[PDB]
Amino acid sequence: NKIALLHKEAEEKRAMIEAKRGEDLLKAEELAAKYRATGTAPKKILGIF
Repeated sequence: NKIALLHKEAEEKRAMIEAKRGEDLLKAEELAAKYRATGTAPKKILGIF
């Protein structure tokens, strides 16, 4: 049924968003890696800067 297909389309969007988020989280993992190994300004304190 099409609505279910579109509900799926919506959830594929979700999964696409969560793909971004899963990467964004990994970008924040990178941030965690960069910020941990600062080698930079306060770019690591209590958030990001």
